[PDB]
Amino acid sequence: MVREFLAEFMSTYVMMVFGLGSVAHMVLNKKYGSYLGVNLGFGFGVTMGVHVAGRISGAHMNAAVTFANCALGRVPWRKFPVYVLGQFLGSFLAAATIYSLFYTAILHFSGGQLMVTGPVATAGIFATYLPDHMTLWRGFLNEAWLTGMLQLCLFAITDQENNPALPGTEALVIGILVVIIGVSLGMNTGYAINPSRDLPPRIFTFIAGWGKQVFSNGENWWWVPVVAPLLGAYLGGIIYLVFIGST
Amino acid sequence: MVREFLAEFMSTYVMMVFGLGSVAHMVLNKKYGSYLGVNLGFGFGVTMGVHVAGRISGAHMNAAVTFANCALGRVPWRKFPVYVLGQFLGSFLAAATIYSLFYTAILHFSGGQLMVTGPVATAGIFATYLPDHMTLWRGFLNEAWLTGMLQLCLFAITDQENNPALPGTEALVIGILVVIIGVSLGMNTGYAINPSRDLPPRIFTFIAGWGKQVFSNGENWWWVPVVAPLLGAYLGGIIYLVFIGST
Amino acid sequence: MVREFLAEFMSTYVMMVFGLGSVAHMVLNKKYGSYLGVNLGFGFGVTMGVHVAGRISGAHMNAAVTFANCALGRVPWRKFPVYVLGQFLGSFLAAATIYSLFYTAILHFSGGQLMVTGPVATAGIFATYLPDHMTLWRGFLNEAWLTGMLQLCLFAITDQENNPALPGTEALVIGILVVIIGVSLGMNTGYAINPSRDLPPRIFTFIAGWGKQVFSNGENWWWVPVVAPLLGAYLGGIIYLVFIGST
Amino acid sequence: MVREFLAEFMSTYVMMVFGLGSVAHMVLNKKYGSYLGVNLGFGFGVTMGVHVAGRISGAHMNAAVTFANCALGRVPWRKFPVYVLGQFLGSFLAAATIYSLFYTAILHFSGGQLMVTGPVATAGIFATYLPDHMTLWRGFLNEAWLTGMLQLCLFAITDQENNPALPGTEALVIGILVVIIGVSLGMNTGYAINPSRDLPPRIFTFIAGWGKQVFSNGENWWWVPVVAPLLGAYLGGIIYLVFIGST
Repeated sequence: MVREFLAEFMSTYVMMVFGLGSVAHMVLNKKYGSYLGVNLGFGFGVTMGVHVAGRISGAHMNAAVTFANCALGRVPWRKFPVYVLGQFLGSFLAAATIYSLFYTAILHFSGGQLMVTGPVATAGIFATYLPDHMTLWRGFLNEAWLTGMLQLCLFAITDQENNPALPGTEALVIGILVVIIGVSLGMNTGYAINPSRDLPPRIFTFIAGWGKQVFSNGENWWWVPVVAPLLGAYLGGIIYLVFIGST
Repeated sequence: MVREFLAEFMSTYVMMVFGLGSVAHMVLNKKYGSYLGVNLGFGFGVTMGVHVAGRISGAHMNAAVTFANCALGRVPWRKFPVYVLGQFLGSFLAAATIYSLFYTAILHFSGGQLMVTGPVATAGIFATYLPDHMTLWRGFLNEAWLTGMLQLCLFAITDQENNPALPGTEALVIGILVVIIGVSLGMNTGYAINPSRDLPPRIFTFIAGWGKQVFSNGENWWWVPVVAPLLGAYLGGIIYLVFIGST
Repeated sequence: MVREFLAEFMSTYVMMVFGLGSVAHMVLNKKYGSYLGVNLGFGFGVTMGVHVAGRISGAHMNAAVTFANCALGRVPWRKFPVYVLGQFLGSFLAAATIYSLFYTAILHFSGGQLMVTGPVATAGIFATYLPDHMTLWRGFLNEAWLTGMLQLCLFAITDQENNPALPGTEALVIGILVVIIGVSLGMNTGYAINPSRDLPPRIFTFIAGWGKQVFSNGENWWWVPVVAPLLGAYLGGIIYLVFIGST
Repeated sequence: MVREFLAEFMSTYVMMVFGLGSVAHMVLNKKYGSYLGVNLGFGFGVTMGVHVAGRISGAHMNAAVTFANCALGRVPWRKFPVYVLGQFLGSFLAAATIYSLFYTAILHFSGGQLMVTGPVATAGIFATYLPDHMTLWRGFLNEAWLTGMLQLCLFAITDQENNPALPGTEALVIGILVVIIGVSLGMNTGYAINPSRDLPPRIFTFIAGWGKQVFSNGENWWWVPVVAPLLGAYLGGIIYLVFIGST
């Protein structure tokens, strides 16, 4: 199963470099970054990852997507740890890549202080953090529902028995899906919708010196992007299957 | 006819979550929302709905589109109430979904006051409201003409006997059409162009506590996005058919 | 030849409604309009026009494109007046459509004064005007070169003997071409690149009451978007053919 | 080998006119230019170049892409000088084209002073310059890694034995790749990722009167966009091949 491991590693790495890089732009310089830039970077970063691993492993790049596909009987459970290990390694090294490419920008921006959110936050470049208007319950609800939207539309785009994207263009349409999840639903939680996108870079910032607060901030927010997308992806996939089965 | 009902429900729900979510971004935070974001959210939200229901029901997601297709002899009139019921239910629940996902943002933004438009409007997240420079007559004219543009281009994109989008890519091109209706024509009325997009979320805000003024504002504006698109879609479809019939 | 006349009329009308509408947004409200919006509106407005008329007339929507295709021996010269008449009529009525849809916005913006450019310009919604940093010679050079870029890339996108866009997707790629002509080259002259886009709406503003200065402004700028694109399109097409002929 | 020379010349010229034009917009007028505009201009400028030369020469438009393809045994080394000469000539003349089209804008902006970066920089319209927060080592690291990302994703998009873009749409997907390299990774060095994009326009500005400092600025930055992309493209291609070979 090293084939799927390496494909999930390579695709998740590529996707996360584009994703985290666009967030670094938005955080570090308003002249060269924006929330739309983040929407595009993660969105079409997913497109590139699909071209890398789509026909080798499926290019899940997302532990919740793998969980839903295994729990729904489309991928054997033995592949779940292989996929998630590949995703976690690729996303961790993507975080390390962005940190090194943007090192001087991060240091010039923060005055040398790796801040989680003081005068100048930088931990948010790598992982999601609850805005202060949000509660942890409503953050859980958002991450679950948004990952449900992801899984349902992922199925619709690739369902060969319904109305899929023309073969050879699914990577583009999937990318657009991730773009508008950010455009339409992302301001409330940073639309992590992906345990592999959120936890490995958070672990990196802890190792890189941002401190214990990358976990405890937002009322121990760190575990929600791990658990809520798992439930959301499964529920979104269930809803699509019940929908198609009824049609 | 439950097949088409469920497909219209699911596609309209998906489209409207992406649509209303992007408007919530634009209203509630200028850092994470913009009018272009709204153009993209509704536009490619339509793309996802087409993938859901396109080959089951046609993915009308729009009572005026269904009305024009029935009035032009392409869908039997018996399906009209089934389609519209599905669209209204999906769009109503999409409004309820956005309200719950953005609940704390709406409350933090408005100070707890569900305002239609006072110091901080929020009713406009869900339904269209006439800008003060507009008259109701010119608002009717806009909604009719814009829905006519929608129906004519919808026909052109999907006309297998003319120059359609390559099969398997129509969802993308249709989405782009809805993007630029917003980009080019949307500032005058909020380009409702869709009774199912406008009335069900307006009814939701009335039930949610925004009050009677969601209907009476803009000189009883509420009925125009219901009636004007019906006429516009029919006229736009008639013009395309007369155009092709003459060629 | 009424087939091609009606197709050029309908496609040019559709393209110009999307085009002029996006410029009206940019002029009249900075919250709902931008230069990128104009790039997208004209660009994907062209996409919709290609779906309307692409397989009936070729969807030239542009007198310079028709001139280059006739002068290069691809369309008989007898069709040239038929195409241009259709384009001029469609674009004129598109100008009339935008004026009526945006009438109250234009009146609220200008205080009731149809200004060419005083305190609040509105004539620029419909036709191009030289920025004050520009000379008429360099404006001629821009319109010629930009229309040359258009014609050369149009040929490359549709050349079945080279590397064309996949059939059924050319409308999208052509639209993107028009998007980036605006993004990359449009600030110097408004990238008219199209006599049918520029002169008919200029004539409309003269009839609508903007006055004689729609022609005499910019050192009699009005004739350059008519003549310079004709030369540019022909030269750009010649360069592509010499390029392919040499390969 | 004049076939490939002329194709590389024409495609690089087209790509660089769109690319440099969008940067001129961003530098010279904030109303009509933006960093996203630059991302789109270079990105879909690449799309047009691929349509020009994709099936004649491969539309490398990039000396590092040609170097990696020759060093990886996909193009004979005898074609390397032919490709690079064509790219350098096309990009040089594109710089000359932008300078002449934007001449009055450059003169009005700078007050007549061709400045590299004083009160009003304009040399950055044509070539990349290190931001002051950057070191030359980290600039080398960025240009190498970003060109590696380019080459790896280029291979993935066009790999007929893996999961490529549908034939006839690769130009679009490749363009999107170049868009998001700018969106996600471009603020640190201007993502030159291309010796043919950087050195010929830099040489033009030296000849045009910007002075010796176009080379010596940024601690002799000029050579890094020449050497670092060569190494990065080769390494990115090696990584993809080792990835696929292992799968």
